[PDB]
Amino acid sequence: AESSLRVISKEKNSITVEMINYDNTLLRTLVEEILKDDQVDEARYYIKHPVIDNPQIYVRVKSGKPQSAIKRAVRKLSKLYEDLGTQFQKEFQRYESDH
Amino acid sequence: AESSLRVISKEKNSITVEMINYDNTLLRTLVEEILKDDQVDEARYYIKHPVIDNPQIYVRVKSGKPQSAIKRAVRKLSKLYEDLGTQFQKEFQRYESDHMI
Amino acid sequence: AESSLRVISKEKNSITVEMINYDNTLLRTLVEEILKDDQVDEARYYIKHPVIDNPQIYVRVKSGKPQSAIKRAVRKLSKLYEDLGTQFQKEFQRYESDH
Amino acid sequence: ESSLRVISKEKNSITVEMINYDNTLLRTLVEEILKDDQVDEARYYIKHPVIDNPQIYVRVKSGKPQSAIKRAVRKLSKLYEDLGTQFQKEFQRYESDH
Repeated sequence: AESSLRVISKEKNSITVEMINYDNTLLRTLVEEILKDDQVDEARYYIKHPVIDNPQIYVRVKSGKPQSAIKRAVRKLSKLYEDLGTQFQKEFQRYESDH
Repeated sequence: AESSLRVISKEKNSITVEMINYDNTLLRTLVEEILKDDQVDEARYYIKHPVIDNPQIYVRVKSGKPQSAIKRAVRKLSKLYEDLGTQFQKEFQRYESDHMI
Repeated sequence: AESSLRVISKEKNSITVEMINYDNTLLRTLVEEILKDDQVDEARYYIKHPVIDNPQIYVRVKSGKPQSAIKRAVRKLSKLYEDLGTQFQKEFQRYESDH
Repeated sequence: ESSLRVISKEKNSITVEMINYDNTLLRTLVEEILKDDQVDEARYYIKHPVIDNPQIYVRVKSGKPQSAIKRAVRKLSKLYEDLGTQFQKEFQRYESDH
């Protein structure tokens, strides 16, 4: 049971993707990040069977494509932790250099 | 609004880092991740308690170096979000062209 | 000679103060800081004789007293450099502690 | 919130990374440090060269470079505090006898 995902539906300016075997915290952070986007009208999860099924993310946008709002968010999150890694590595280098 | 961090205390198997201008969600996620590490004794964030100028995180390890426990967690988190994007982008492309599982 | 200052006039929502023997960098920063205030309609200097006289600051406000806008700016600026001193002091003692 | 960090320190010199300050503050700081007769060089780097965050560099003829920075910061704190003293007094004086 690796993590996986699958588009379930795509309409007008909205998309729904089933998120399989993902961390709850990861999923909450994903939607929180999408909600920071001015171009997003809604982003939330839905589920048919809360304790049995995998959650599905639904994203609707006011401008552009929904897939892109997801991409913008994921890219921001990846970059934040990549940058965090650079910041820690440099600070640890400096602190140890000092000591 | 650029973020920054600074090691502000270092003892035997522990370290404290001041974290400035980060999203609170980042700090809690980071600590949640470090707590999954079997070499970690304690990991805490301090954001609203006690009264401090800027958030701090504190990590104490059973083994290895505390700065290493932080690094392991950051690198795991980077991979999680990177892999998430690899899975999405592949799926969007797959679906946009044609070829439901 | 000492720096000094004198109210020249005041009305309803405006004040004019003659600034004497102040460094022009200080005076520029003062007006820049006042201009950051959303309750300020105008803040600038005037002078009768550009190379002979001392500059006069004029401040007009939308709401409140004009003296208050000046106070708020000066207190921000004082606090900024006080805080900078604390930051440098702590950083220098950490850096040398490490070394 | 702003922050700073010493990132290099040589015999008579220091470099400090300065994060989320107003550029006016860095320029004012450097202008003040250059007034000090113990200072050999004082520079800010904001727009040039390409760096992630601004840096200041100070080299002294004598004393310690971190002392030159301290002297300037304390002088600046005093300048703005004294400006406030002079104002507030004057407003109170004026609102009284007008």
